[PDB]
Amino acid sequence: EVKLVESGGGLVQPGGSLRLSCVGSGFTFSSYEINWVRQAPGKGLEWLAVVSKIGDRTYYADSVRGRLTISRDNSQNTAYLQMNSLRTEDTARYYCVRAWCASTCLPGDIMDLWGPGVGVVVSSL
Amino acid sequence: QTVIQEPAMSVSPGGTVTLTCAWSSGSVTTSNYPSWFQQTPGQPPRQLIYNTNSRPTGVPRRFSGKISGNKAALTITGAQAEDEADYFCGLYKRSANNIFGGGTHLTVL
Amino acid sequence: QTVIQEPAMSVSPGGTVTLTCAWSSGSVTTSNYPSWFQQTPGQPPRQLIYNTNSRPTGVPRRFSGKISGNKAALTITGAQAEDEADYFCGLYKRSANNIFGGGTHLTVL
Amino acid sequence: QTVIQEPAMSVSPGGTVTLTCAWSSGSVTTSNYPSWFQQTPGQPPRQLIYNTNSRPTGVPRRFSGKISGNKAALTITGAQAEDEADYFCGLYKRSANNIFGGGTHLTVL
Amino acid sequence: GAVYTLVDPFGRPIVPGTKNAYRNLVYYCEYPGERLYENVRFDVNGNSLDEYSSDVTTLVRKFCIPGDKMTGYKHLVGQEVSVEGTSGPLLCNIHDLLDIRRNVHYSCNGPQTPKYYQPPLALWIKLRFWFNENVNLAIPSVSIPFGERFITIKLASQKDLVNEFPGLFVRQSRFIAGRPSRRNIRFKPWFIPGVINEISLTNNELYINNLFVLIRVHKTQVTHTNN
Amino acid sequence: LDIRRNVHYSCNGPQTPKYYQPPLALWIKLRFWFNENVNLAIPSVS
Amino acid sequence: NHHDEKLMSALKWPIEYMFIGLKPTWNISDQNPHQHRDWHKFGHVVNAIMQPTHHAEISFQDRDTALPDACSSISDISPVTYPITLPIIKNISVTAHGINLIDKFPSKFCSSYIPFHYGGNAIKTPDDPGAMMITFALKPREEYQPSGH
Amino acid sequence: QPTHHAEISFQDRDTALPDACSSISDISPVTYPITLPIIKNISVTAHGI
Amino acid sequence: QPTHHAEISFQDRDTALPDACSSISDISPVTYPITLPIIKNISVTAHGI
Repeated sequence: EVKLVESGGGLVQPGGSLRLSCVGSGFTFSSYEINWVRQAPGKGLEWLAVVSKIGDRTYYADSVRGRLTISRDNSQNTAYLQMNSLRTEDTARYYCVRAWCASTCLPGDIMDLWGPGVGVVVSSL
Repeated sequence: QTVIQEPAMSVSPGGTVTLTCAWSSGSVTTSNYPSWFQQTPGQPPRQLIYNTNSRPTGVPRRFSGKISGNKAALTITGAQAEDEADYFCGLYKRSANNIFGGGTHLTVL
Repeated sequence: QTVIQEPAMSVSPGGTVTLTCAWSSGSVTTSNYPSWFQQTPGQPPRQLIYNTNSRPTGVPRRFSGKISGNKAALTITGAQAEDEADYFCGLYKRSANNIFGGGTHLTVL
Repeated sequence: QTVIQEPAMSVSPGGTVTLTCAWSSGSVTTSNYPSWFQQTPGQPPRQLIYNTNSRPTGVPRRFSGKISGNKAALTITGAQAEDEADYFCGLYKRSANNIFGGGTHLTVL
Repeated sequence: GAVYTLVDPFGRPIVPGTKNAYRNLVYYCEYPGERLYENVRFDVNGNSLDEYSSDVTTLVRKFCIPGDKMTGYKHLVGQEVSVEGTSGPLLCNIHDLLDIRRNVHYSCNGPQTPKYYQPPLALWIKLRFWFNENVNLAIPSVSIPFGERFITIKLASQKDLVNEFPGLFVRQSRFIAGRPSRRNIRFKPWFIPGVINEISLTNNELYINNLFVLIRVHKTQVTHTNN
Repeated sequence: LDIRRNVHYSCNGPQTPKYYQPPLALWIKLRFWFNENVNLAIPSVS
Repeated sequence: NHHDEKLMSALKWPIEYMFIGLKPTWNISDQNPHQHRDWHKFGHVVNAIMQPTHHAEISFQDRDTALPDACSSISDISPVTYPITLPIIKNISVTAHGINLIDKFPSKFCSSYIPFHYGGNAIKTPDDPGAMMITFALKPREEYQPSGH
Repeated sequence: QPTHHAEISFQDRDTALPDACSSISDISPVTYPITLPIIKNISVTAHGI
Repeated sequence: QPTHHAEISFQDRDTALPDACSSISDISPVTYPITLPIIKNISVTAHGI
């Protein structure tokens, strides 16, 4: 029943911008935090970004600080990720994950339900 | 600073396997909060263990977490054929938050 | 982020008027500390109310403050001819400190 | 902001001398933690007094520390011929940590 | 925000999962000397003349035993007594329409205090009969033979005398985020019953005042009611 | 060293300030000159 | 040590109920810091100390929030001292001229039970277990008549 | 359940509502045993009276 | 007026004088009522003695 399906990703040239939109259904999206996590095809997971419950208090990762800007709209139950600049390293499957507080509160400790994943394939060709 | 996992082990069905993850430098304190994730290919990763010994609802009882020596260990007792997946360890460093491992592909023979 | 007032209100002498100030986005929590100031033209602004319900010495009893719904309200009961001035509301946002409104020119007919 | 010392004093053997160090602006509070150091020429500096009145092991009993007025004072009672050295005062400012003085060349006649 | 740790009742950590670290603290029941003699009867070739229980003993404790001898009875039957201590000088105030004053506290170290290792305890239970009140009404030892006089007591069970205290507490820190950011830390006991070691009754004696040279028999009964 | 319990005292009675004081049973003794000795109790027929 | 037989010759008159107390010499000694507090105590005095701290745990980060970022252990200036009078005698004994009389009675017997049963309302039980009594009459204060000596 | 409440402020600017609090309870709560009455109206009736 | 004193330091560098304190008092202060003596020298004089 509960889902975090997302879309808005595709093949883009390097040094470009992308708009990833993640929608949620049937789990009161305004009350739970949502994070964005990167998984490289062979280099394991990597946590990218956090937006809090209200929409403010955004804290990113060290490797993508400033490069990625996250946003949240609780009216239509959406979380947006802006990839303002993209190198060739950023080709990966991006997941929007629901994560509430167990020990570490705002970065999230229990990533309960993961989105199906959207594949960003940056390429100069 | 990064977390390292070994590339792979193989386990017989019904056997016990112990995956290990560790910091590149230093010890894995319980304040680093290891979290183990399972990703079946073609499926999103699932939360297996958070805070080194606790399991969210829906996780089978066979998964256990511990910290042994200076590393974190995921022990599967009586592993089934559904455990053939990619297993990731993530440690919470104070500045860099969650740092995830390369991934250990558990092979169920 | 800014605070908005309605730009003009009219009150009869001896009448009650309720000026409102509100955040552009979000609620006006009592921890945002509304402060209402009166500026007679040709005169510096004077502090009427601080901390939503308190009055410094010299302020007349008729000025009352409250927080109604999701906004802050200045109620003048029995307004005299000396209240025809500009009225500014200021909210203490956590990072930007005091942010003041555009100003409402209260007209005493 | 810096700490200032007088450049030199002279003391007779067996006599009492009072060396002063002071902030350029403001007072020398006990929370600024004066620390007095002795450096014989050809030798590294040695910790005489830390936290305005305390002496590490090996320091002779004759070196006493105090705070007088708005400055810190090192009192040497019955100074010997081994005290002819450079004496440095260091104050712990909150942001700049330890700030050391120019240096007093105490002359034992 | 809730994070759980295992702590000893004195605040010492337990490192959960470690075998042979949690040991339960043990009580004694309040007034062990009363509960030990659960049923006392006196027989002269059968035909029990006097028979009472622990409830008669606690009734005559509540009514007949004076307050001056209350500490004596509490020491005899093994009840903890309140030791009074003092804290020290304090600021205080004097409001009349300033002075130095000491604070007095009470604490207990006796049997009913939950302890890891309860010391061996001395029970001196008085036996109450009709002839134990007046020396003039004391029955002779020569009127009837001494062989036929017998005393039968039903001692209580070990589970009826010794209880256990939870020797492990789940300590819950909880960070309630916001302004203010509260940190409520509570403790919930972890009570799993263990096996108390068997109590060995040592130096079981009866002290009889055999001095050298109408009656008031107390009739007791016990009834159970559910109306 | 030794494990020791701490003893406190508390009051729940009438003098405790309460939002709602329960109904209370006063049994006030009456003291006179003839209430002490049963031999000095005055007759009801004299 | 372990056997302390003391004989007296001053007692010649018949003896009724007798209070005896074995006070440690350290109780009234000058070297005792608690000499003034523990002088009137016929048992071995020790001190159980409350050191009641004011523990408070504060977190700063609003992100890690599992182990607190700082704590506090403010103790009171004057710790609370309870004086405990542990018993000083294990087996008391009073032997007469020809008969055994009192032989190896425990101190709890002579300190608690004998004040509890013998004496009536006029004799109370002392709180200190070191103080005890040896009885010689059935009616110590119940009547003004010698009932045994 | 006697807690150890302590309120700490961090900013030195806002300083009206505290920036953090604490509610450290004791491990063993204080238990007073109250003996509420069990009988409302006792009665002992004789053979004839 | 039993306060709950707690001293907290933030910096992890200065750490000698605390960076914050707290003095949370209880709501109801504890009031011991003391009966100081009312009479210095009482006297009852008879008719003749």
